[PDB]
Amino acid sequence: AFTIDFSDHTGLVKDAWYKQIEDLLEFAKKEEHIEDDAELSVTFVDKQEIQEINRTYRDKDKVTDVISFALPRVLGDIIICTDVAQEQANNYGHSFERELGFLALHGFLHLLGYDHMTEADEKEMFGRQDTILNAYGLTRDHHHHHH
Ligand SMILES: [Zn+2]
Repeated sequence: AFTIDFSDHTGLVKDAWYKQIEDLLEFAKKEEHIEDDAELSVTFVDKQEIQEINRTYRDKDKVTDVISFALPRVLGDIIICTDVAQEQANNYGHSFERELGFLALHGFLHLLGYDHMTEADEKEMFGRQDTILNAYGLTRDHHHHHH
C-alpha cells in the first residue's frame, strides 16, 4: 500500500491533481522496488507560509519551491509552495499541476535518502529521477527540469 496525506492551505489544488500526484509517486515507489507499505504527507502552501516555514525550520528567511523533512514505513513530509510552482511551471513550459508533481517526486526521492549536494550523489539521484519520469511517459527534456 501507499498513502499520501494531502493538505492544501491555498485552495488552488484541484481534486484531479491530487490523483495525478499520488499516481506518479506510487509509480516511483514501485520503480524503487519498495515492497513495504509506505506513507507520507504533501502540503501545499503560499509564498508567505513557505517563507515562515523555511525561516523557523531551516533558518532560511526566504521563499522556496519545495522543502522535504525526512524521518508502514513513515517517510516524512514534503511542503510545496504554490506561488513558486506556478512561476516555475511557466518558465519550464508545462502546467502548474505538472510542476507540483515534479516537485513532489523530487521531495519523495529526498525522503528515500537520495541527495544531490555532491556531483556523485546528484548523478545517482537525477539518474533515478530521469529514469522514473521517462518510464512514466514524461520524456520531454524540460519535464526533467533540463536535468
Ligand atoms: Zn533537492
